[PDB]
Amino acid sequence: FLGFLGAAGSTMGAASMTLTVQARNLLSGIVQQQNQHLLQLTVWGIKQLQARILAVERYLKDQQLLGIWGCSGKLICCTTVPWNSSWSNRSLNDIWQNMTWMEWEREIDNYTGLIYTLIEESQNQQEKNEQELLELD
Amino acid sequence: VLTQSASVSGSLGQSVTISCTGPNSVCCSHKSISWYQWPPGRAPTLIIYEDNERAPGISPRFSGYKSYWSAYLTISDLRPEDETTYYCCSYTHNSGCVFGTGTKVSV
Ligand SMILES: *[C@@H]1O[C@H](CO)[C@@H](O[C@@H]2O[C@H](CO)[C@@H](O)[C@H](O)[C@H]2NC(C)=O)[C@H](O)[C@H]1NC(C)=O
Ligand SMILES: *[C@@H]1O[C@H](CO)[C@@H](O)[C@H](O)[C@H]1NC(C)=O
Ligand SMILES: *[C@@H]1O[C@H](CO)[C@@H](O)[C@H](O)[C@H]1NC(C)=O
Repeated sequence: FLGFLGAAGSTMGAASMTLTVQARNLLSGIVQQQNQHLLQLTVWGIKQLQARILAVERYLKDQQLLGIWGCSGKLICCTTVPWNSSWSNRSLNDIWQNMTWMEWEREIDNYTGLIYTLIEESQNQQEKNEQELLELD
Repeated sequence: VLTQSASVSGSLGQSVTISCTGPNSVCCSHKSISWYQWPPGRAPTLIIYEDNERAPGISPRFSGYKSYWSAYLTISDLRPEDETTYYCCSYTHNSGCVFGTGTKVSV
């Protein structure tokens, strides 16, 4: 409803305290008819439907990444992959309080794909195998 | 009111220690302490803050330790550049800095 992007440009902590606003405003349900003209020009409705489909597809791609990372039900989840100093050398206080998520994303944008493959392969695919080998008896 | 060791000396490659104590009203245990490598003419460089970790870029040679009565700044692996004046500071998150008397390190 209200407060969307309230913590944009602020410290990373203030942004990481209000992820629920972004989460609820990612998927906007159809604004219902205020009131005849439910049948409309074909050309006009083609844009809106394609936009809704693209939004739904992006949301389900993000949820698919969540599912293959084992973080489907949570907004924040810690992982087993260690940070490699290659991607960033700054410490915790240099990141969560001094910088914003914008410049941070640009800094790790090159490595974001490399981390994604790691998050998907190194941990969860070994975790499920060790869970099957652990609960096998 | 914040008193340091007026001077201190250490050999090359040794670890020197600078004391920093004060009154009960301004107690080291009550607040946080930051250290500065301050050549008097030049702009000072932050070396230690919040009594923990270090300033960004500072070598792991500098170390700090805060007792309930006095603070200590330890500079391992002494260098010719370390022969400068060092100042400690008592502060909170909303009260200004309170510098000490200063300490001149000889090598
Ligand atoms: C960004 O906004 C924050 C506040 O949302 C600003 O930083 C705060 O400023 C107030 C007012 O002096 C202080 O009480 C806080 O302690 C400040 N927070 C921090 C973490 O320093 C900040 O100045 C704004 N600008 C930028 C570029 O971040
Ligand atoms: C960190 O990056 C370097 C260089 O790319 C690589 O050689 C090393 O194996 C990496 N370490 C981990 C734990 O991924
Ligand atoms: C990302 O890669 C580009 C080259 O494609 C390079 O110019 C840029 O400096 C890199 N940035 C970081 C933060 O690695």
